Amino acid sequence: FLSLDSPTYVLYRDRAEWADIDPVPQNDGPSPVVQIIYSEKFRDVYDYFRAVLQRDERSERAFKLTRDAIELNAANYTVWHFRRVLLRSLQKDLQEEMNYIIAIIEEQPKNYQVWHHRRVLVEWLKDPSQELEFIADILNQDAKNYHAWQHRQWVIQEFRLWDNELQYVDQLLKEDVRNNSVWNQRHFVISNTTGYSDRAVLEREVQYTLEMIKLVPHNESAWNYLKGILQDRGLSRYPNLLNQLLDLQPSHSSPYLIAFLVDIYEDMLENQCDNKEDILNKALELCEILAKEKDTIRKEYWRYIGRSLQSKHS
Amino acid sequence: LDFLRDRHVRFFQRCLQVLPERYSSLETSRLTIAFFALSGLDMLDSLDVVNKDDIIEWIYSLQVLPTEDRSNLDRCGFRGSSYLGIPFNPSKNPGTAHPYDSGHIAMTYTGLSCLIILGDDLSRVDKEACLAGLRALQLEDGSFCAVPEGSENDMRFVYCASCICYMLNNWSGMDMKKAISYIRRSMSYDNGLAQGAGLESHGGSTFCGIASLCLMGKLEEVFSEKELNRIKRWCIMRQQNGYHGRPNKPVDTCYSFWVGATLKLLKIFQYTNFEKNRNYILSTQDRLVGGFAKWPDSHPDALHAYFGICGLSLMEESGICKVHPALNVSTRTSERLRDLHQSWKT
Amino acid sequence: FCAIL
Ligand SMILES: CC(C)=CCC/C(C)=C/CC/C(C)=C/CCN(C)CCOP(=O)(O)OP(=O)(O)O
Ligand SMILES: [Cl-]
Ligand SMILES: [Zn+2]
Repeated sequence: FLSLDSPTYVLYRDRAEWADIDPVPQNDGPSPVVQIIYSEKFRDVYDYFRAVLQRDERSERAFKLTRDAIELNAANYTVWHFRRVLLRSLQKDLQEEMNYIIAIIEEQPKNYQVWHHRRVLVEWLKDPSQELEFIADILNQDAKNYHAWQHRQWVIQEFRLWDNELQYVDQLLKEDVRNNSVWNQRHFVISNTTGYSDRAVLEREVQYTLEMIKLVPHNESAWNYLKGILQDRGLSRYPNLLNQLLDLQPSHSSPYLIAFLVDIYEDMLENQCDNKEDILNKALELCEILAKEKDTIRKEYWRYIGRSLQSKHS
Repeated sequence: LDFLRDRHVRFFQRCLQVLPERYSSLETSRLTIAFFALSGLDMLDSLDVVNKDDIIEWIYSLQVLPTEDRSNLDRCGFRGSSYLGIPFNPSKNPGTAHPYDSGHIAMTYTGLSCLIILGDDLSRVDKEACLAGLRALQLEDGSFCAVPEGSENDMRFVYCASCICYMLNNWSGMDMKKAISYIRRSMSYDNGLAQGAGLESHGGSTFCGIASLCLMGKLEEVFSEKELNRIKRWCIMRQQNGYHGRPNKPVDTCYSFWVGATLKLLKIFQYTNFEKNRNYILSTQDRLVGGFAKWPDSHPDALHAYFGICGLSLMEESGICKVHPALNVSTRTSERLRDLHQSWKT
Repeated sequence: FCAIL
């Protein structure tokens, strides 16, 4: 109702409807530590919030008071909890609350409490119909918002809404193939639907990734996905991969590719391959290429990796 | 350039004093701000510039003690501040019942942590109540919530639980088997650790996971050598100059600690490039007001000031104590804690 | 900024 910035705003201490309540002040003792200075308005709203909260008053005026407390500080988790208690006690229209939280989150998309509140509401309503679109909008202001992706995965999992996610992923990867969050989402969808054990799918994915890599060779995300879906099956178990990569090295080279190769060679050594002593040298040669010129910043790391391969296969 | 140590000491001093109304959103997390400042001063060996006794009383006034009837055990621990309006009581009298007064796992963590840093012996801490409250926060999947009334759950709180159990030197506060399960399940296909299963691996959650395991002394037992190598790879790939929290994301000073500390726990931080990291951290140093920011030419805050310093500490910056990479306190304080635990065992 | 809570 009465907005905090309205010319006709009135402190709660001056409101008739609140005459019967004694505001409860906050006290940090004799020597306050990390004390935050509050304006007259701010302290006023919260002094009354403490009062209402302290008496567990499930009133309509308390409900309206939380709106103000939240406008002053949406990070106050207690305020949100109490507001939820009230939503139930007063049997408020949850569809209305959805509009409220939708607006709040847009203004504060990195607040933990607001995302938690929305998730509770969606659980209550058992209605995920608005979620995917809402999240897509938030993801438009920040395609990597961890809260947004976390909420999106919860919704999809909880209400089994997998049908269109892989397509959504394909779209976002086109918008920015470097978005690590989207690559994670892709693995999320696939591993929760078809899985990767279906050789048809694995091939489709490995092929898809190589395509993205060819478009932007220097992208850790793409390389991590590629290695991710194959590392457990055994990188050395894919002879054509090793060669297809060696063929890229000329043009589409990057430290990610070299590292992949090193990892392939290491898998081979791990599986008593043919030419143990020769392979190990192919690896070491690359480790040094990484250290000396490809990924210099990790020079010591790569040398350390090399020395590890040395003392492990000789 | 160079490390303006004295400037940073004044910065933390100011934080312990007063904060601008623009920090109102940290009201319920004031205890963690106190931690950043106190542990920060500790790291700069300047705790002398504060009155340890006053602050210790303030901290104890934040402990949610069990009531006469002990019917609120599941809600004990520490509050982030006095925002509920409960009358100042430095853990002297028993608990005064209140419908919504409960502890917050991150506050119980930073609270105990602060007490130790200030030299207190935790005698006024109702260890059993805190542990009871902790247990109540754990979920079926092994992760934790921050408060008994309910909240989101993820790796952040698993780390808090671990730190609490470690400091109280009693792991009855959690079902370690389930927690470890949660930590394992959070490992991504790219080998980093995410906030939870299926989520994008992240430097913050990777630290929380690895540090938690180290605190339980089960790193080696939970992850195979092959697994640890993959995790190490993921972590060390985070260095661009400074460190970022996720692949293809811009570097942020605080990650010099989150990721750097993980690398230290994995014993390979030594293989990172110190100069570029140090240079980046310093580039975010506010030479005027002190402290550090997440990015250069950005405003500083307690969190980045503290983590930037701990980041520098990881590389043994001249003038900065060695930080315990898993407990997030100075080694000096971690040592004092070892003594405390020994003294109890008598 | 970084809200970690
Ligand atoms: C007080 C204290 C020392 C607590 C330790 C336990 C916790 C809460 C650790 C949190 C670690 C952490 C850095 C989590 C990530 C926080 N975010 C900023 C999440 C989502 O927002 P984004 O802006 O997408 O984050 P970013 O891009 O920085 O990864
Ligand atoms: Cl190291
Ligand atoms: Zn940061």
